[PDB]
Amino acid sequence: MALSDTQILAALVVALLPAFLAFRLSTELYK
Amino acid sequence: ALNRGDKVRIKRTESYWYGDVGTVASVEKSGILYPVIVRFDRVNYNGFSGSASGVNTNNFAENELELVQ
Amino acid sequence: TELSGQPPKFGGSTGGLLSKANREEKYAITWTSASEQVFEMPTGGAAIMNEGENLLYLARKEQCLALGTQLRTKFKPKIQDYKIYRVYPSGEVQYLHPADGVFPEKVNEGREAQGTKTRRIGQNPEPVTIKFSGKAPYEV
Amino acid sequence: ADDFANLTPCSENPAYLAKSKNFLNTTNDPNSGKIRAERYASALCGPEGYPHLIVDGRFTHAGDFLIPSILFLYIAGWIGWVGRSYLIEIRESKNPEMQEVVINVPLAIKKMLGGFLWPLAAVGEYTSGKLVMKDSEIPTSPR
Amino acid sequence: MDGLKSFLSTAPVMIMALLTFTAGILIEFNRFYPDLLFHP
Amino acid sequence: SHSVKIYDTCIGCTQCVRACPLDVLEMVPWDGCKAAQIASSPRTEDCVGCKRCETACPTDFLSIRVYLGAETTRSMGLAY
Amino acid sequence: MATKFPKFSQDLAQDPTTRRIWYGIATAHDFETHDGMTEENLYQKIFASHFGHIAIIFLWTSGTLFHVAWQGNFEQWIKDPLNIRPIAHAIWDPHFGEGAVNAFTQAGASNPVNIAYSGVYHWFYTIGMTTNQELYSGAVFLLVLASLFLFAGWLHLQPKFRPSLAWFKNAESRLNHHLAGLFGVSSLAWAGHLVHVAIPEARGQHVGWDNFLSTPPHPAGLMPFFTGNWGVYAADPDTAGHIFGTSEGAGTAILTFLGGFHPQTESLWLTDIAHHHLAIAVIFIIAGHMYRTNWGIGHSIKEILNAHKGPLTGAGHTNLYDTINNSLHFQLGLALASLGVITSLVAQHMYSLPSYAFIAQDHTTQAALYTHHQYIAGFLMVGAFAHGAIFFVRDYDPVANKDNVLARMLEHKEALISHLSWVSLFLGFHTLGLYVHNDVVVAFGTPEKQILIEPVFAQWIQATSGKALYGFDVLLSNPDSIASTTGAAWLPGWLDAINSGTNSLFLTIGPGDFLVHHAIALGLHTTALILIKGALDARGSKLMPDKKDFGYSFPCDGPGRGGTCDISAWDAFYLAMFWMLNTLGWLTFYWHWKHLGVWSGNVAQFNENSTYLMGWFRDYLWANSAQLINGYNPYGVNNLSVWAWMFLFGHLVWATGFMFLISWRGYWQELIETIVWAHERTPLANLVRWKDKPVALSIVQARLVGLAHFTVGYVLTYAAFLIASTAGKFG
Amino acid sequence: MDGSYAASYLPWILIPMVGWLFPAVTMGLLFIHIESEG
Ligand code: CLA
Ligand code: CLA
Ligand code: CLA
Ligand SMILES: CCCCCCCCCCCCCCCC(=O)OC[C@H](COP(=O)(O)OC[C@@H](O)CO)OC(=O)CCCCCCCCCCCCCCC
Ligand SMILES: CCCCCCCCCCCCCCCC(=O)OC[C@H](COP(=O)(O)OC[C@@H](O)CO)OC(=O)CCCCCCCCCCCCCCC
Ligand SMILES: CC1=C(/C=C/C(C)=C\C=C\C(C)=C\C=C\C=C(C)\C=C\C=C(C)\C=C\C2=C(C)C(=O)CCC2(C)C)C(C)(C)CCC1
Ligand SMILES: CC1=C(/C=C/C(C)=C\C=C/C(C)=C\C=C\C=C(C)\C=C\C=C(C)\C=C\C2=C(C)CCCC2(C)C)C(C)(C)CCC1
Ligand SMILES: CC1=C(/C=C/C(C)=C\C=C\C(C)=C\C=C\C=C(C)\C=C/C=C(C)/C=C/C2=C(C)CCCC2(C)C)C(C)(C)CCC1
Ligand code: SF4
Ligand code: SF4
Ligand SMILES: [Ca+2]
Ligand SMILES: [Cl-]
Repeated sequence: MALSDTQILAALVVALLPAFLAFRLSTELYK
Repeated sequence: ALNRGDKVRIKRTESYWYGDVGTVASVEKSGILYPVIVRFDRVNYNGFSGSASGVNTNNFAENELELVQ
Repeated sequence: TELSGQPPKFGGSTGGLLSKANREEKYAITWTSASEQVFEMPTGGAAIMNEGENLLYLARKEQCLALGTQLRTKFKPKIQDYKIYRVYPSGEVQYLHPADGVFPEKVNEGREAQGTKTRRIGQNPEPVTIKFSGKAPYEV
Repeated sequence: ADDFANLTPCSENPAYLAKSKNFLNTTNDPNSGKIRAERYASALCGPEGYPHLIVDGRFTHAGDFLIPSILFLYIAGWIGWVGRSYLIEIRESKNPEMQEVVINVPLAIKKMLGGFLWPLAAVGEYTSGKLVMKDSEIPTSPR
Repeated sequence: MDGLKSFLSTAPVMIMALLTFTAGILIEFNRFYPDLLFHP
Repeated sequence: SHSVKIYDTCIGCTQCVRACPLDVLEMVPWDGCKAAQIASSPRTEDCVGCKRCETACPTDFLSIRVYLGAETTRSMGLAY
Repeated sequence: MATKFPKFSQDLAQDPTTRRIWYGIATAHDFETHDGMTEENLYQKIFASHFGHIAIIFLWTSGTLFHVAWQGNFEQWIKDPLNIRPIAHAIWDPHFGEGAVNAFTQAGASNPVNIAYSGVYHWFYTIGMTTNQELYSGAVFLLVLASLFLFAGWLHLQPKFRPSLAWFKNAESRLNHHLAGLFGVSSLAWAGHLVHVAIPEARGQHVGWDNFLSTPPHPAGLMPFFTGNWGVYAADPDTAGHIFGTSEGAGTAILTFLGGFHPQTESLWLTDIAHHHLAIAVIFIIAGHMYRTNWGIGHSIKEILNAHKGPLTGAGHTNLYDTINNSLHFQLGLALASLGVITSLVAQHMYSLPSYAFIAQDHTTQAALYTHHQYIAGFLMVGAFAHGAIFFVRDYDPVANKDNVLARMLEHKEALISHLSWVSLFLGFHTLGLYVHNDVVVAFGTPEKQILIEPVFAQWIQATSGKALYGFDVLLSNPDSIASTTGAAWLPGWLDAINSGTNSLFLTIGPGDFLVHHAIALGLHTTALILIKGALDARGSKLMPDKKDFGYSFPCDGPGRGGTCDISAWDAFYLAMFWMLNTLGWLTFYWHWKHLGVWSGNVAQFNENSTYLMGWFRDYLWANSAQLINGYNPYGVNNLSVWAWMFLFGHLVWATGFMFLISWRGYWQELIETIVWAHERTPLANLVRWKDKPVALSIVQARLVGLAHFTVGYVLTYAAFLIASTAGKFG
Repeated sequence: MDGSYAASYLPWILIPMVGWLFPAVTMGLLFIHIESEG
C-alpha cells in the first residue's frame, strides 16, 4: 500500500522519546 | 681515569653519538658534573635550518663512556 | 613612578599602539642618546631619537627588546642604559628590563635559579608512570 | 600439455600476424620491423596480438626474466661493491669528505676495474671480514 | 693545471660523464640489436 | 604560558640568553660547569615559544627545553 | 578570569583568542586530557558514549527504513526489480526550477526523488520484507531500540549503577560474552530468521508476526534436530529453476550446502546462508567458553601470554595482559586494524559472491558498496596505526614490557623502517618504470614492445579453486585430484559458478591486473611505512630523543637542529592519510574500470589499455566522464545535474585544502593583523568589537583542516564520478 | 515542489525549520555558550 497520512505523523511522537532521552544523556555526559 | 686520545663510545641514550665513537680531548678537574670533553668526526644536528655542519664536541661524565682504543 | 623622557621625533605610522594599550597593557622604553640620531622603528619606518633622554611607548615587550638590541648593536656610542617597563590602564608601571640592573647575559649575584632540573634530559620520568595526573615529564 | 590455455604462440595468433605485417621500422634499418615481427613470433601472444612474458621460473622462458635478472644482479653488485670499497678506502684519507665530493679519479678507476670479482670478494668479506657489523657498535636512537 | 683536473674530477662532471658514456653504450646496443624484449 | 626548563648538562655559555627576544632567561651562579653559572627562566609569562634559545644551544641535545603550553596574549605575540 | 568554555580545559578557557573555540571542539572527545580525569570516570564516560553511539546507529537505520517506506517504491520495485530503479527518498528543495523538477521526477515517481544506490532494497527483499508496513514497523521498533540504549547510557552514569574500574578490566568474562553471546547467539537468531521468514518468503510463503507460531518452516518439526537426523532438513533444496517469490521450483529445505549462485537472483542460496549462520553460531558459542570467570574452570589470558617465553625472543608475551588491558589506545588499535581488515574483506566478498537478490545486475549499487567499504577500511587502518602510535606516546611501559616482543620491535626499529623503505622503493621504481616503458612503447606506434607479464601465481590460485580457463589442471581444476573427488555437496555449484564467465566470481586477469596489483602493493607498503615509522619514532628519535615528553601531537620543535617540521607521530598520520587515499584511488580505479569492461562485455578495452597509463587517462577517466559533465549544460538538465555539481564541489573543496596545505601560518597571522588594524580604525564598525581576538589557525590545526578538505573533496568527487558514470552507462 | 506521498504538507514547513529555525537557534545557543562569563 501507501503509508497512511495519520501514520506518518505518528512516528514523530514516538521520536519525541529518543529525543528526550538523547537530551538527558547529553546533559548527563556534560557533567 | 680516561686520558687524551681515548677512543670511547657514548652511553647517554639521548646523545646523537650514542653508539658512535669519539676521541677524548681533555678531562676537566673534579666538581663538574660532565668534565670529559669528547670530540667527534660526525657532526651533530646543531645549527639553524639550512646551515652547513654542526657541533663535533661535547662534555660527558665517566659513567656515560665505554672505553676503547 | 613617573616615566620621563622626550618622545622621539616621528611623523606617525599605522603600526603603533592599538586598543590594547588602553584596554589591556602597553610597554615603554627609555634611553639616553649622545646626539640626535636616526634609528629604525620596530613598527616600521625611521625615527629620530633626541640627544638626552628618550621615552617611547610600544605595544608589545618584544618590540621594546628589539629596540634595545638595536640601540646596543647599531650605534657608534652604544646605548645600553635603556630600560623597559610595562604600563597598565590604571597608570601603574612595572619595571622589567634589565631585571636587576644588569643584563641577563652575564652572571650577577642575588639571582635565584628557576626552571632548573637536577637531572639530565634523558632522565625524565616515563609518561605512563605519571598518567592520570596533571603533570608532564618535564614538570615532576 | 595444455598449460596456459588462454595464450597461444604469436605465430599461431592471427591478430599478432596481422599487426606484425605492418610493424613499424625502429632504426634506419627498413627490415627492423620485419626482424621484430620475426623475433617476437617466438613468444606467447594474447588475443590482442601483443606478446605476454612468463616469469613462472621455467627454463623454457629463461630469457623472459631469469637472464636479465642475472645480468642486472651482476652489474648492480659490481656498482655497489666498487662504490662501497671506494668509500671505505676514502674513510682513511684524513680528508675523506672532500674526496667524496671531488672524486679521486685514479683510485676510483682502480676500484671500478677490479669489480668483476665482486660476488667472490663479497663472501670473502662475509666469512670473516667487514661486510656485516655488530649491532652494539652501530649508533642508534632512543627507544 | 692541477685545479683544472680537480674541477674535471668533481661529482657533477664525473656523474654526467658516466651517464653520457652509459647512454652511448645503451643507445648503440639498441641501434644495432633493437627490439630485444626477451632472450630466445 | 610556556615552560622553559634547564638541565644539569648546562655549560653556561650564555648563548640562549643572548638569543632570547623577550627576556625570559637569566644567567644565575652555579657550580656544575666551568663557567660556574647556569641558565634560568624567571620571566616565563613573556615566553612566546620561538625556540631561539634551543637553536643557540651547543650541548649534544639541548640543556634548555621549551614546552608550549596555555596560550595567552603574551605567548601568542599579539599587539592587539 | 575564565571564559567557561571549554569546561574541561582551563588552558583553553583562558585563551583570549579564537583558538580557544577551535581547540575546544578538537579536544572534547580526548577524555584522557580533561582536567582531573580519573581512569574509572574515563571508562564510565566511554560506556555512556558507546550507548549514545549505538542509539545513533539505530536512529540512522530507522531513518533509512522509514524514508524507504514513506517515499520509496519498494512494493513497485519488487514487481520488476531488474528494470525499476530503487528510490532512496523524495526531494523537497525550493531552489529547484522546472528543468530540475522534470529531471528528478524519475523511476516512476510523481515528485522529484533521488534513486537509491546503497543496495538496501535488495537487502530488505532477500531478508523477506515485502510490504511498506513491515519497513515502517521496523523503523518504529528501531526508534524504541535507540530509546532503550539512550536510557541505559543515562543509567550507567548514575552513582547507583556506575560500573567500576575492575569490572571494565575483566577481559576474560567480556571475551566470553562477546564470542558466545554477542556473536554466536546473534548468528543463531539470524539463522532462525532466515529459516522462518527469509527462505519461506523466497518461496512465496508469507511468514509474519500473525502466523510464525503456527506454520513450521519444515514439514518435520524439531525432532529431526532433537534426535539427530539432520539431513531431513536438506530435503529437496530449491531447484535451478526456482523463480523468486513464487512456488515454482520451490522445496522444503531449510539447511543445505550446494554452493554456487541462485540461477535467477545470481546470489548465494538462502538455505546455505542460514546453514552458514548456524555453523558459525555453534563455533562462536564454543569459542565463548575458553576463559574462566567465577567457576574456576577455564583459562586466564595472563597465564597463556606469560607461558609463551622463548630463546631468541626473550620475555615473549609476558605481562601483555596488563599491557593491553590497561591501555585503551592499544585495545582501540587492535580493534581498528581487525575491523579494517574484515571491512576490506566484506568489500572483496560482496562484489564477487553476492548475497542479495538481483543485486548483481544493479552495477552502480555494487560499485558504490565496494568503494564505500574499501574507504571505510582504509580509514580504520590509518586510525589503528594512529592509536598504536598514541599508545607508544602515552601508555607504553618499558620496564613491565622489558625484553618482550614490544621492546624488541622498538629495539630494531631501524631495521624494520629501512626494509620497508627498501620494499617501497623497489615496488615503486619498478612498477613506474614498467608503466612508463609501456607508455613510451605504445606512443611511438610500436605497441608490440610492451612488457606484458602474465599474473601466473594468481591465475594458478584461481585454478586451485576450480578455474579451468588457463588450463592449469591443478587441485580443484583437475578432476583426477584427490581434493576434487571427496563428495562435497559444494563442489558442483562452486565449479559451475567459477567456470561460467558471466558473473563477478574470480575474474579473469591479464598483465594489467599484475601491474595494478603491484601498484596496490606499493601503496600499502608506503602507507604502512609512514605509519610504522611514525609509531616507532613516536617515543623519540635522534632529532627529538624526548619526543614522548611533548605528546602525540605538537606543531614541531622549531627550525633549530636543521628544521623539525612534521616531527610528531600525528604528522605521520597526516602524511599517511594522503598515501591511503591514493591507495584507495588505485583500488577503486582498477575495480571500476575492470567492472565497466566486464559489464559491457568489452573486456578488451581494459585488458589491452590498462598496461600504459595513458590508457587509464583517456579510456577510463576522460571517457566515463562524458555523461557526468553533461548533467547540466547550455541546453538543459538531466538526472546527473546533482552529480556534476557535486563533482565540481569536490574539486573546489580539494583545491581549498591545497590552500591550507601549501601556505603556512605566519603569513596569515600578519595578514589578519592588518585586517584587525583595519577594523579598529574604520568608523561605524568601531561600534562593534570581537569577543575573541582573531588569530590565524594553528600549525597542527592547519594540517588537519587542509587534510579534511582534501579528503572531503577526494571522496565526494570520486563518488560523483563513480555514480554518474555507472548510472549513465547502466553498467 | 510537491509529493504524492502522504502528509506532503510536512516537508513544506519542515524543510525551512531544519534549514533556518533549527540552525539559527543552535548556533545562537552555542554562540552564547562560547562567550559566557567573559
Ligand atoms: C552476552 C552478554 C553481553 C552482550 C549481549 C553484550 C553486548 C555488547 N557489549 Mg558488553 N559486556 C558484557 C556482556 C555483554 N555485552 C560483559 C560480561 C562485560 C565485562 C564484564 C561487558 C563489558 C562491555 C564493555 C566495557 C563494553 C561492552 C560493549 C558492548 C556492545 C559492543 C559494541 C556494539 O554494540 O557493537 C555490536 C557488535 C556486533 C553485533 C558483532 C558484529 C560482528 C562483527 C562486527 C562482524 C559483522 C558480521 C555481520 C556481517 C554484520 C552484519 C552486517 C549487516 C549490515 C547485514 C554490545 C552491544 C561496548 C559498548 O558499546 O558499551 C555499551 C563497551 O564499551 N561490553
Ligand atoms: C606522483 C607523486 C609522488 C611521488 C613520485 C612520490 C615519491 C616517493 N614517495 Mg611520496 N608522497 C606524495 C606523492 C609522491 N611521492 C604525496 C602527495 C605525499 C603527501 C605529502 C607523499 C608523502 C610521502 C611519505 C610520507 C613518504 C613518501 C615516500 C616516497 C618514496 C617511496 C619510494 C617509492 O614509492 O618508490 C620509488 C620512487 C618513485 C616511484 C618516484 C621516483 C621515480 C623517479 C621518476 C626516478 C627517476 C629519477 C630522476 C631520473 C632523477 C633525475 C631528475 C633530473 C632530470 C633532474 C618515493 C621516492 C615514502 C618513502 O620515503 O619511502 C622510503 C615516505 O615515507 N611519500
Ligand atoms: C538520521 C535519520 C534520518 C535522516 C538522515 C533523515 C533525512 C531527512 N529527512 Mg527524515 N525522519 C526520520 C529520520 C531521518 N531522516 C525519522 C525516524 C522520521 C520519523 C519520526 C522522519 C520523518 C521525517 C519527516 C516528516 C520529514 C523528514 C524529512 C527529511 C529530509 C529533510 C530533513 C527534515 O526536514 O526532517 C527532519 C526530521 C525529523 C523531524 C525526524 C527526526 C529524525 C530522527 C528521529 C532523529 C535523527 C537524529 C540523528 C542522531 C541525527 C542527529 C545529527 C547527528 C550529527 C548526530 C532529510 C533528507 C522531510 C522530507 O520528507 O524531506 C523531503 C520531512 O518532511 N523526515
Ligand atoms: C617551468 C619552469 C619552473 C620554474 C620554477 C622556478 C622555481 C623558483 C623557486 C624559488 C627558489 C629559486 C632560487 C634558488 C636559490 C635558493 O636559495 O633556493 C632556496 C634554497 C635555500 O635554502 P637555505 O635557505 O637552506 O640556504 C641557505 C644557505 O645559503 C645556508 O648558508 O636553495 C635551494 O633550493 C637548494 C637547492 C639547489 C638545487 C641545486 C640544483 C642545481 C640545478 C642545476 C641546473 C640549473 C638550471 C639551469 C637552467 C636550465
Ligand atoms: C607474507 C608476508 C610478506 C612479507 C612480509 C614480511 C615478512 C617478515 C619476515 C622477516 C623475517 C622475520 C624475522 C624473525 C626474527 C626471529 O627469528 O625472531 C626469533 C623468533 C624466536 O621466537 P621464540 O622461539 O622465542 O618463540 C616464542 C614466542 O612465544 C615468543 O615470541 O623466531 C620466531 O619467532 C620463529 C620464526 C620468526 C617468525 C617471524 C614472523 C614474521 C612474519 C612473517 C609472516 C607472518 C604470517 C603469519 C600468518 C599466521
Ligand atoms: C518461549 C521461548 C521460546 C519461544 C520464543 C518465541 C515464541 C519467539 C522468539 C522470538 C525471537 C527470539 C525473536 C527475535 C526477534 C528479533 C527481531 C524480530 C528483530 C531484530 C532486529 C534488529 C535488531 C534490527 C533489525 C533491522 C530492522 C528492524 C529492519 O527492519 C531492517 C533490518 C535491520 C536493520 C537488521 C523457545 C521455545 C524458542 C525457547 C524457550 C523460550
Ligand atoms: C628466483 C625466482 C624468483 C624469486 C625468488 C625469491 C623470493 C628470492 C629471494 C630472496 C631473499 C629473501 C633475499 C634476502 C636477502 C638478504 C640480504 C642481507 C641480501 C643482501 C646482502 C648484502 C650484504 C649485500 C651486499 C652488497 C653486495 C654483495 C654488492 C653490492 C653492494 C652491497 C653492499 C649492497 C621469482 C619468483 C621472482 C621468479 C622465479 C624464481
Ligand atoms: C603500532 C602498534 C599497534 C598496532 C599494530 C598494527 C596496526 C598492526 C597491523 C596489521 C595487520 C592488519 C595485520 C594482518 C595480517 C595478516 C594475517 C594474520 C594473515 C593471515 C593468514 C593465514 C594463515 C591465511 C590462511 C588461509 C589462506 C592462505 C587462504 C585460504 C584460507 C586460509 C585460512 C587457509 C598496537 C596497538 C597493536 C600495539 C602498539 C603498537
Ligand atoms: S645555551 Fe644551553 S648550555 Fe648554553 S647557557 Fe643556555 S642552556 Fe646552558
Ligand atoms: S622560546 Fe623564545 S622567548 Fe621563550 S625562552 Fe626560548 S628564546 Fe626566549
Ligand atoms: Ca511477509
Ligand atoms: Cl554548464
